[PDB]
Amino acid sequence: AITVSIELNRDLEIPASYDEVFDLLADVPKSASHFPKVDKLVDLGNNAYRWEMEKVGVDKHAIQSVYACTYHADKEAGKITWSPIKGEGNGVVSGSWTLSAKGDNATAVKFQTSAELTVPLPSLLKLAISPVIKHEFNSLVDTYMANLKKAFLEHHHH
Amino acid sequence: AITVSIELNRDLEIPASYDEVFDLLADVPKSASHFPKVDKLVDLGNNAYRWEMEKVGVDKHAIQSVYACTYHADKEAGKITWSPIKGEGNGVVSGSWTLSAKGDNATAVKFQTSAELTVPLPSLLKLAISPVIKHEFNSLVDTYMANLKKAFL
Repeated sequence: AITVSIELNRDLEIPASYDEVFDLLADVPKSASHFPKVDKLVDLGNNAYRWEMEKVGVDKHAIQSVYACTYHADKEAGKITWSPIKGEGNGVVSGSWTLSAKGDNATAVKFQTSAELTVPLPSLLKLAISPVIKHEFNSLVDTYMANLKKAFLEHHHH
Repeated sequence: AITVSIELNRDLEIPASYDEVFDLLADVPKSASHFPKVDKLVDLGNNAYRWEMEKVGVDKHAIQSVYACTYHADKEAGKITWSPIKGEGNGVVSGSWTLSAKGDNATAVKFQTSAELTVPLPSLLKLAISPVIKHEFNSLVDTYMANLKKAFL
C-alpha cells in the first residue's frame, strides 16, 4: 500500500589497503556483519543472498523489509555490483561499491544503492510516511559506512 | 504504537432557538447523524454510546478509531458533556457543548473535545504521523460543525 523509492550515494576513505578493503566488501556475509539491524542473511549459493531486516514492530501491524540480490565482484576493475532477484520479498534492491587505492594503506570507496521498498501501510499516509522511511534508510547506511570505516582497527574485520 | 493527543475548541452561532439547538445536540443519535465517516454508533444504554469510525486502510494493517463516551445533559445550565468509558476501543475522548441564548431565535455554541488516540503504527512514525491524525480529526470536526449549522435550516 506504500512504495518508497530510494537512490543514494556515499563517499568515504577506509584506512586499509586496497586488497583488504576489496576482500571484505566482496565477502557479503562478512560485510553484512557491519550492517545494522539485519535479522537474517540467507546464503542462497551462487553469489545470491536474501536479506531479512529486523521487523517493526507489533504483531499483525508489524512490517519487515525482505529482499534478495545477486552479487558480482571484479577485483581488477575495482567494482562490486548487486542486482535484484525478481519476485522475492517486498524490496527491489541494486547497488555497487567502486574502490581504488589511495596509497598503500587506504582505499577510496564509493557506495551506491537504489531501492524500492513496498510496505503494507495506508496509502492515505504515503506523503507523510515515505520521508521517514527514507530518512531511516539513510541513517542505517550512514551507520554501515561508519562501521566499515572502523573494521580494520582491528585484527578481525567482521 | 503511537498515541496522538488532541485538544480543540470551536465557536459557532446557530440561527435557531435555544430549545431547538440544545435538543438536537443533546440527542446523540440525531446529532451523530451529522458527523462524517461514522461506521457505527452503538447504544450502550444509560446515555452511553460507542463510536466506530470508518477504517483506514486495508486488511490486517488497517487502523480504525473506536471510542465510547457517557453523555450528560443539563439544559438548565446550558451544558452537555461526555466522559470516556475506560477500556473501550483505542481512543479516550471527553468533551462538551456549552450553549447560551443570543435572543429568542439565535444560540451561541461552544464545542470542546479532548481526545487521546492510540493507533497501531510503528512508533518510528510518531513525529510525522501525529500532525496528520490531528489534521484529519480537525477536518472531521469542521465538517461536523458545518453539517449541524446546515441541519438547522
